[PDB]
Amino acid sequence: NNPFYLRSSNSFQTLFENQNGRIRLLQRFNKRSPQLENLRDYRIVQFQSKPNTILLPHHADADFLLFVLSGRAILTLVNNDDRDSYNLHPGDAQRIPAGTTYYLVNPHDHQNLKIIKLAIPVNKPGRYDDFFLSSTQAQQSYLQGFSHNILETSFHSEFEEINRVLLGEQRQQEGVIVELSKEQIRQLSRRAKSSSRKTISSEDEPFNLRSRNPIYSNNFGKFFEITPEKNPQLRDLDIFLSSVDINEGALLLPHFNSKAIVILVINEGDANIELVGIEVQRYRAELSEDDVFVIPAAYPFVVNATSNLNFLAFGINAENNQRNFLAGEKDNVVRQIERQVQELAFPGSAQDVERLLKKQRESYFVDA
Amino acid sequence: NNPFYLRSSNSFQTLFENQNGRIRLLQRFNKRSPQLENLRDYRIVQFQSKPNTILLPHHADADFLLFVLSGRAILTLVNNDDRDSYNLHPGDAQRIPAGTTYYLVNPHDHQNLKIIKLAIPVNKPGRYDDFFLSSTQAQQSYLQGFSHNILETSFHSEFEEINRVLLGEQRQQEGVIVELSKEQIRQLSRRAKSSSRKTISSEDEPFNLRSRNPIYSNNFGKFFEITPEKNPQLRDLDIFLSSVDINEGALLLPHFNSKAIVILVINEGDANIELVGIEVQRYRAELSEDDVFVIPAAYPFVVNATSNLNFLAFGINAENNQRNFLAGEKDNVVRQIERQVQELAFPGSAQDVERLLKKQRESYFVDA
Amino acid sequence: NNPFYLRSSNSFQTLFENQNGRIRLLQRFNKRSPQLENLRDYRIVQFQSKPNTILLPHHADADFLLFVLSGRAILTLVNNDDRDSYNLHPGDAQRIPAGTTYYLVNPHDHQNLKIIKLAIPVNKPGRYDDFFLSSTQAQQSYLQGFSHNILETSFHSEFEEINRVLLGEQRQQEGVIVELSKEQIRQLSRRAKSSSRKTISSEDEPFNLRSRNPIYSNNFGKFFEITPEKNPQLRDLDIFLSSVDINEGALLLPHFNSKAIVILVINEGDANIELVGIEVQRYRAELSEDDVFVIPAAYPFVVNATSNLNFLAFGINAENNQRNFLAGEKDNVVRQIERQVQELAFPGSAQDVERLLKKQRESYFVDA
Repeated sequence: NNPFYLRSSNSFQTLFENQNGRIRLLQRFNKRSPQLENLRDYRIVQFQSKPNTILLPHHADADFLLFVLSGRAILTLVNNDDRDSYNLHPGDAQRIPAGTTYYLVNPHDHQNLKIIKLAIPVNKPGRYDDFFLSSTQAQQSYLQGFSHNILETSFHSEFEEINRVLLGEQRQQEGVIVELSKEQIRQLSRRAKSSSRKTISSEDEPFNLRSRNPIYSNNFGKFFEITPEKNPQLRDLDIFLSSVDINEGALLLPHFNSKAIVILVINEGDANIELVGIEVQRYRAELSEDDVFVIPAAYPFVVNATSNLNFLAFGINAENNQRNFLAGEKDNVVRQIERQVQELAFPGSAQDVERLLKKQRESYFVDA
Repeated sequence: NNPFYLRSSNSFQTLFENQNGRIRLLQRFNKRSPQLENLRDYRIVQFQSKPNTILLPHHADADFLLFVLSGRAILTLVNNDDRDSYNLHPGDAQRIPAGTTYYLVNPHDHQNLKIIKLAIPVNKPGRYDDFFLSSTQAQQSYLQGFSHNILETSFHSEFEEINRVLLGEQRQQEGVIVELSKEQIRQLSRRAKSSSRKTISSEDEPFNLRSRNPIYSNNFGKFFEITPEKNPQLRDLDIFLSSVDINEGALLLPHFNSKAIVILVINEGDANIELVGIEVQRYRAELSEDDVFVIPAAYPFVVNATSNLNFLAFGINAENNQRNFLAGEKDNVVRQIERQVQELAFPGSAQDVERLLKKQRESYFVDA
Repeated sequence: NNPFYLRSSNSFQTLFENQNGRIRLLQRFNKRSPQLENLRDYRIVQFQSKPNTILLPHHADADFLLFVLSGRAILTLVNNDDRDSYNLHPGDAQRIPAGTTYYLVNPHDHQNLKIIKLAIPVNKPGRYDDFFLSSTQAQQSYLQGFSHNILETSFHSEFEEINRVLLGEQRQQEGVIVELSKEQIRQLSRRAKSSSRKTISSEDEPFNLRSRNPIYSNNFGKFFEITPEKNPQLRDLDIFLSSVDINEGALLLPHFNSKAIVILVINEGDANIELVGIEVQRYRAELSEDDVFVIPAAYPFVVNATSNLNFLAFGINAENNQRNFLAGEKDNVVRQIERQVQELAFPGSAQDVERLLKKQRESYFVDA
């Protein structure tokens, strides 16, 4: 039983779901195993919506860091005196600060919109609520919290009028994800500023993870990553971003993280994973699509692509985190040790260990 | 039963009280409702003093942010090698860094001194202690912690000597708040550097919340605020101050704070308040003088002044916090959504909705 | 039963020990009393090794701040692409980023290597694990966590050849501290950069606490101290390091810390200690070598040196903390209070109190 493994059939809680989309919310990282207690302030949210759809405007008491896996979106954040629309593409990411009102459109005509966002609540540690402004068959708008009298006074209106317009106590929609006119979307999209190479380091607009050269890349996979060093949005959240692709039958050589807690999310494919932790203990698990395997800090682990494989990883506590490899040539730790220490470390000869390490000649991704 | 409402009668605990005033300590915010587990690191104190009294020198294991609600005071801070007296007036605010020995004088003849301070204990979370230097009838000087021999050694004297002067085991005051000589207050009161417009941004001297123009003001009320943006002393604790007048039968329009948890204390007047959380849930509560009400971030709330009303707000987690309103002209989100989305959100012609919003022609403070 | 006092003969727990030394791990600070809750994220590690010994390579999911109390060590950090050896002398401090893999060497022929290190665990709060690369009769190597297929696929070899070289399932050493050839230590000592007066403020190499002038130093004692202000490394951990010495029969004049929580580890000699908390409460404790006494912030406390003494102190919550002294000429707070308040503070004439406080002519360390 692998505590660092969250399947998908039956921890994701569906927050809303209709014929137009669904929003699921991963279970608390510490409700699973107290071993994950330093993640108690984090959640995973998965949003899927149909082509030509919107998410009705709303805010939450939590930062968000969202990542576009596939499809195309329009993320519009509304403020007290401004509005900002951003044209997200696959591999784009952006930060929705806490308390900001916003809506999500899927401007595509056939493709789906699969987004995953990392919630960081503000009031209750690892719990947060969703304030929908709109009054839908599926949710009351938070304006209906206020008394008639307050409402009449606040809006300068008889109740029958504010009710008949904003609330409606059928005239209202079915769900918080509704469908859009082509004509509508045609308007909504023509003022969305979009991700560019110039945004790698902007505290506002979205930056693309895969825009840059992958840190690691060879015939067996590619390792894209963005870190608080290069991105102010990720400096404040102090988290690192990385999305990495593995050719079926390759794998990511064993490695550990100096100081980062990593939340990987399986985007596509199948994969086997092996985590070790303390006389050592094997933490293996067989991950499929939409699964989540968390990898504590400084724990060595390996990723075996049992199919063509792409996943997203969130790196908690990522200021100056370093990746260390035990196999392969470049970034190998077990090959920087002084020889005499190598001798002393294992049962073998300085030259005998110098021989076994030099064997496997590739680095980062190697083939099964 | 509003877990965000702290009835002054049964939420305060007197700490030292007598003929010359009293000190009371608000209860832990988390012990009330676990919904407030992010304020567990904070406490509220009310210090009230009769005219021409002093608070005997002492210190705490908590950073203090004191706000003077009413009266005049001479705050003095004794360091290891320096002393710094300050002249506080109503509205003045200053920060007593933890473990700083300090005494409070009330130089007024007829007027009291009503202060309120936010406490951030350093040793236990939410719990702090007071180390009174004085040997009193209500408290032992903490020097009376040391054995006779260490004390003899430390001061270079006999014990009968050092007890007869500093401890006294009838010669010693009844409380930690004792009356003063005019001649004393004459002398104490002539070196206390006083607040001014050149102090809004000092690490050291206190700053006035109201020496600057409010951020909102109309005939029905005023909204004074200082943030970590303009203050170093606030930047550090990462808190905003705000002090707002609402005429009777006016109200603060329905709004929510993006990421700031607000601890508001009713200074003067009566008010009704309304909070919404999640199908929505009304959280009304009828505030009176000295009451406390807490408003989690991104929670919409409204404050209805049922008699001339002024209150004080401490905004916890206020780096880059935005106020959003839901009613009135200026700073209304609901009125910044793309219209076509307004069509989709409420059961009301985007035209029929543009009409309702525009109706209330005022902003921030409107009239019941 | 002083909760702030952790007796060494029964508050340590041994993690590894053999004929080549032993590693102890202090018990959890709050496990003892909830009163120390604010340290819960910290631990004390003690290490000591025979002459001519190496601590086999490992890493831990925790930052370490080690201090060389006594001996000469060669500290070698091994990165993915770099390697960094440091020649540590007594008084040298240096910081091991979590998940850094590193090995310790004791190059002396007769002397030891007594090192203590403060531990800040990443994943679980207050709990960490040592991941040892090395296949030893004591512990498995974490590469034995993985499974044969993955191990085979990783190194590009069969299993027998990888188990005969790195693991060995007789041929392997006995414990995680093994002895060295002189030839070995000789080669291995070739590039260990050593501390210097030009390291007092380097973010990398180790800095000596005593290489500067102390803050306090008369004929009865010395107070070496370094704050986050002067060291980038102590800044990131927000800590102060202070090595102080007290002659037999002198003491540290009673005093309290403004906002730092102090973890003092008794290094050499005996000492009587006394603490005061809250009606006051005496917390006296008779420390011996290797004991640990923790001092809540703004708790006044005196240290009596019953034999020739020296202790290391950790200053948690260090940024801008202030030592306030209750007796003595210099840094005495009680001698700063206005005279008229002094008159009002204690039962004694302003001149009768001015008199007692001028007696002790000396400052900080007096004689008993």
